[PDB]
Amino acid sequence: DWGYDDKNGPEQWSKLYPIANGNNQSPVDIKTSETKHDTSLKPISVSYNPATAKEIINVGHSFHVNFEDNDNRSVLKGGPFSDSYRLFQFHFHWGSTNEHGSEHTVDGVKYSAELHVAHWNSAKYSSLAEAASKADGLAVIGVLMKVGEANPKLQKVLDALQAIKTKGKRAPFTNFDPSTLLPSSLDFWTYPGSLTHPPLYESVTWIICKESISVSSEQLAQFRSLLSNVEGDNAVPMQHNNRPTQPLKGRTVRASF
Ligand SMILES: [Zn+2]
Repeated sequence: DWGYDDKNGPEQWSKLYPIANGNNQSPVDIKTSETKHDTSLKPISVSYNPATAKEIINVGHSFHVNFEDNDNRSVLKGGPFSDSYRLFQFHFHWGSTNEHGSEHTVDGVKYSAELHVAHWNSAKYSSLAEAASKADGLAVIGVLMKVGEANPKLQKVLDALQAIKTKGKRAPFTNFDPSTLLPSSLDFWTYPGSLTHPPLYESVTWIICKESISVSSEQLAQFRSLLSNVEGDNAVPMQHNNRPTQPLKGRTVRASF
């Protein structure tokens, strides 16, 4: 028990996860004017194989689209990294309002929702398990969602939610390339942070997309419609899962433009 409500939410997490009060916590607010242009940065290059898509699962606090990672069939290369990271998942972050659900913030501004595309260093570690705790183990792309116009590339994801209504339900989810969800240009901010929920490892190199993608209120309504309870129990909706921002504490956020 760790959640997003008062008794076990983000303000309490530290009682248990002392690393909550670390020096590399995420999300952070991004101050555009204090960011630092690094000419060593490369374009990120994604290469997913839609055939790696596996399942979609309800984890109570969120939902997950999991990927087969026994190969280098779906990888991320470029940006800051000199080796390649293997794709293992995507998931979203939202809030109880359609207007305030992002984790990362830009210049004090909170977006409606956030997608995270997570990878691990296959070059260096043997599994996600090993990798998960090391300084350079994970890399996540974060895409800011802005409420507006319906985003039709999210349809295959929403139809799938029907089958994963309550906690612990899984379903097959295949032939899906997540790179369909990224913005048009892939310019980014990067900083050293961590997972945005327990275990809160500071094992993540973030990549925030300069560009946002859309979603409508009703799409968003859908996420918030899943349940956190097991089937047969009283309904408890998946209202929100976003962490407030954390002091930057000496960290530098670099830009690829
Ligand atoms: Zn996330």
